[PDB]
Amino acid sequence: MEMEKEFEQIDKSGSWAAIYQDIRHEASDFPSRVAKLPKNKNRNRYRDVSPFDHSRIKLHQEDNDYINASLIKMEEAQRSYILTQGPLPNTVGHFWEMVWEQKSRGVVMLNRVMEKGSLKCAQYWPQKEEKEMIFEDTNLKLTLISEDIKSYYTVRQLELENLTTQETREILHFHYTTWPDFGVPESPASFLNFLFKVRESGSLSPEHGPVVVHCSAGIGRSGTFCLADTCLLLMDKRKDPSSVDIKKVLLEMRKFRMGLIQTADQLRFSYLAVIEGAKFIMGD
Ligand SMILES: Cc1c(C(=O)O)oc2ccccc12
Ligand SMILES: Cc1c(C(=O)O)oc2ccccc12
Repeated sequence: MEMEKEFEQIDKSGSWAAIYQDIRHEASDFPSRVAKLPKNKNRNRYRDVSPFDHSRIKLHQEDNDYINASLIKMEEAQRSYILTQGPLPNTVGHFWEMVWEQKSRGVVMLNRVMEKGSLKCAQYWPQKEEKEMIFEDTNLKLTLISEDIKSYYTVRQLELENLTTQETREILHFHYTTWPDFGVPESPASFLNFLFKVRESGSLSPEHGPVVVHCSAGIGRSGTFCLADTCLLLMDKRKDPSSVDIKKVLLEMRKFRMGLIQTADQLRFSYLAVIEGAKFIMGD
């Protein structure tokens, strides 16, 4: 496997930091003027993480259409993803407005609500069946239907009701609960098992709106998830699977959201995940 030989060449040479800085240097720079308007300051978790204007998701409202969220559209793979920050106390209603308006079937969460002793996102879904949540600013109701807790992830069934029309939809919440507070997982086995559970649900399929994927900033862990999924899909579709270039796929994804893959360790982990996942793509 050429990809694995390259991995072995970068590992033996210890050049992960050098490869990663080359990506940072060649990455796209597009305007984010709407993100930086004074009216939007309390809609951004991090001053240095903003959606580009050309790819941002617009809310269907005349007052203020802004959310920190990007559409990643992968033309050859025929997959789309929405990558967004962890919701803030004043954007939980906007978050669920976006899921409703974009016709999404799945939400993929890659962080815990508290990590490193600090809050990384709002508690934006209900924890008990009999205590539903109402978002008065966007006119939505959200109810917990069922919860399935596993060793490495939790899957939840949620009911989202548009209180304006009384239409309801089932949303699937896929919560990866074991990413370590520091660094990356030692093995990609649990992360690949999780990716395959999201796929098997239909949440990534073209009959639905794009999956919504978040972590705290929506660029690091979130970037790893979409990069691994698109690379493995391209390996399945191409006559020459050996031709899939993870660095070129990452730079294509960075045309749509800044900063995807935050560290050289996240870049090495993405290679390991694709290399191990291919071995099943090889029919094994
Ligand atoms: C990358 C790759 C190679 C190779 O590098 O030779 O062979 C494959 C078979 C299936 C899926 C991916 C691959
Ligand atoms: C998803 C769901 C709902 C709902 O969305 O209200 O009600 C159920 C009953 C059994 C199994 C699944 C469901």
